[PDB]
Amino acid sequence: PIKVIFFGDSITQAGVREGGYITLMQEDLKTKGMTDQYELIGAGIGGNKIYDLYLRMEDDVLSKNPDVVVLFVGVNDVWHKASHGTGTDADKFEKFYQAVIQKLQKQNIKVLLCTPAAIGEKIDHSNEQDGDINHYSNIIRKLADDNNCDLIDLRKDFLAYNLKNNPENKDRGILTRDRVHLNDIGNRFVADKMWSAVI
Amino acid sequence: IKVIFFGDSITQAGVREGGYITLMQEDLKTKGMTDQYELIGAGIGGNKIYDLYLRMEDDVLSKNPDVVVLFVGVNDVWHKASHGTGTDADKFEKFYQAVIQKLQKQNIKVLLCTPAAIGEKIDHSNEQDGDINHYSNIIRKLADDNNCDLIDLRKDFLAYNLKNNPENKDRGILTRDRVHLNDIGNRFVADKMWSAVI
Amino acid sequence: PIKVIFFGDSITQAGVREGGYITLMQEDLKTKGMTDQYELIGAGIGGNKIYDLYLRMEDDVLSKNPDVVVLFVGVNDVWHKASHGTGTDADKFEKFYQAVIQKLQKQNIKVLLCTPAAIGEKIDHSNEQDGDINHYSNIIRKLADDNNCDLIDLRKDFLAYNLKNNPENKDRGILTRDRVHLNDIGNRFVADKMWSAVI
Amino acid sequence: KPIKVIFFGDSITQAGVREGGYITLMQEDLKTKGMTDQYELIGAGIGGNKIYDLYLRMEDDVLSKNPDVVVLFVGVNDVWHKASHGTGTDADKFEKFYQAVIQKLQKQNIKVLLCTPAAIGEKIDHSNEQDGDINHYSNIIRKLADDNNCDLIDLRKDFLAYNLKNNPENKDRGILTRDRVHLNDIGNRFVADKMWSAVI
Repeated sequence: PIKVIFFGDSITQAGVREGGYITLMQEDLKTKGMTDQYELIGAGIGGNKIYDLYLRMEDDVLSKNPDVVVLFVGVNDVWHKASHGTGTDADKFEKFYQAVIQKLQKQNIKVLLCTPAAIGEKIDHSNEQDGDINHYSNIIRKLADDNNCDLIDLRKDFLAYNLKNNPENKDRGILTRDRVHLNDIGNRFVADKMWSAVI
Repeated sequence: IKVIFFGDSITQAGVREGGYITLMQEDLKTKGMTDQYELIGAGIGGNKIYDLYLRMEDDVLSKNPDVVVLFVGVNDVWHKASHGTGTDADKFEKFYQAVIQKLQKQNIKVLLCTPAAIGEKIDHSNEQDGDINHYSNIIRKLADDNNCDLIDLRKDFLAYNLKNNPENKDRGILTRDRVHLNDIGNRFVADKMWSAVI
Repeated sequence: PIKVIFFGDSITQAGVREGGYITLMQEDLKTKGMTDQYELIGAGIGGNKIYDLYLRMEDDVLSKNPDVVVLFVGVNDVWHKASHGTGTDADKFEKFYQAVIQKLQKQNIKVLLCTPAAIGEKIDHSNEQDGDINHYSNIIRKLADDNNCDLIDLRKDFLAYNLKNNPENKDRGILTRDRVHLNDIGNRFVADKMWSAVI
Repeated sequence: KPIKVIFFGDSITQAGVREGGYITLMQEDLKTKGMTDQYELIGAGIGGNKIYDLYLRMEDDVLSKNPDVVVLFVGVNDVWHKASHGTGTDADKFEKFYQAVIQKLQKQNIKVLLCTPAAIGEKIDHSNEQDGDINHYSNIIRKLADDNNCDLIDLRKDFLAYNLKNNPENKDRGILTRDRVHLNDIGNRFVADKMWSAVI
């Protein structure tokens, strides 16, 4: 069975609980009789930034000899500039990110890259940190091309879904519960986009 | 004519692309009717009757609707098995009465839905058919007691599955879930609401 | 004399008291000079579920070398799901029931299978656990067919009798004293259906 | 001629023979130690198993394998399943079947060790939803050890004490478990060490 590890933050940590996006994917395998073809594992820790991934990467990922690692990190590297003054510089973000990919590919792991979903679901580019979120999504998109990795563009997916389903321009409640972390519908949404890119 | 659908994740997802409210709104557009009816969803995932009671002022009364459709009950049954946090039958009826009474005091036309399903099997072998049926019987008594039109989605779901679920599947006819609607299920409930409300 | 053991629960435990369904069967035989053609034994224990039957079936059934065993179990497997949270999983209920049947047939005992009577006598399918009682009935019906055991469809019989004689839609007092255990009329009814299937 | 040790239990023991699982870790510690001749370690775990389940498959999966030492690691599901499916095991019937199982083992002169359940949630202030039954069924397991002259692997006590020292943020998972019930890497390694000290 192809061993897939999701490596990331709280979205990913909460992804293995009930109704989390990884759990939903596991159940889809069960009902589609494909449990023998894939093992999905979550390796997420709340508040993780890209350098945190680099620090725990040997124990939590490489030691498990996965076939596929999906990188779902970036949101905190921006968010924490406003919340704690401890976000990640844009140049070092790309540096740490690239070094994480080069270690994964050196193990012949297939790596996929996720852009951050959201900090606020408002549709008029008025969420306080939309600008860094788009900027760091751009970095991730360049990294995907530079390293020949498939891209899972949740930033793009979340924006497009919100234009179709947020007529009253709410800041949360569409795919997020609190502007960042997912609700039920958002967990199912992300599961679909992961399934398409991975299964 | 301001209509508010007050209830569940079924209603919350009803205002998304493909959900039953969105579809009714497209039908209004098609029929050149959009200035005759303003359809609004006030659904929240996981809500039981007492959750509607707590928020009905900020979310319904203060919007001054002309029409409120109550679409609640499935969680009141379901959460007995999934969390041990369902609603006792007698306090279900009591809260439901309180909600109806508060709306009608504002001269709001209130309409009542039975719960659709927890499992689409046709031989009454879904684990919670019993409470679903009993809580529909409560909702039916209330519509009568308070002269409210009944949208008997439970009745409608059972009749449809009897006709279109030959393999006796627990999901995939009108539900994706045993509980939540698929695209066909949203079109079906859109039709039942339309007939009752428009 | 053909040795018949009723292997079950509380209904079969009370079945051998005065007025219980097994006592009525014994009386009927003596009232027709037949108390020599059949020895009717009650092996019921209140609270028993299918795995309880399995645990004791050698000391209470197999070693008694009966010709006929009537299995009358399952109501607690469903009922205890809500009263104590200790019901029986449907798949393990089928498996234990199958293992019990197979051990009887191995000794060439003749096996008859009873569906659970009721948890509540309301006629509009609005008893709290009608759904599981019906689902577990279907499991018993299937096991009866798979293993060529005659069926005593007490669930069917009770439903129709109540459809007929419970116009006011009461949850008890028709064939049960308290939704589950039998009143006099219920014991007489069950004794009648056991007799047609077993004698 | 090596001592056969079968671990008889649930998902924790089933997952225990995968890489990094607590049994697999224990086997390497025998290789690394050239002690493979002293003990063979077998896992008979099955996800979801409750005490009556073990009783059902006891002849095919344990007794017919003629072991010398059987480690019973069961209980968490007999408690957990009350909340997640309404299909736990009653306290009194939990003891009946547990006693039944121990007796069949000792009737074949097998050495039997009993583990208390580890945890359903790692919160350190007794606020996990089912701490009450876990603690009460742990008390039944301890009584059964003493009644049957079996050694006790008190994983419950062990997990509690560890969390008091390594769980300062009072999280419900992520210390020795990954999801409140099943082990993480560190927890597997922790139970390996706890088993070892009892079974060696």
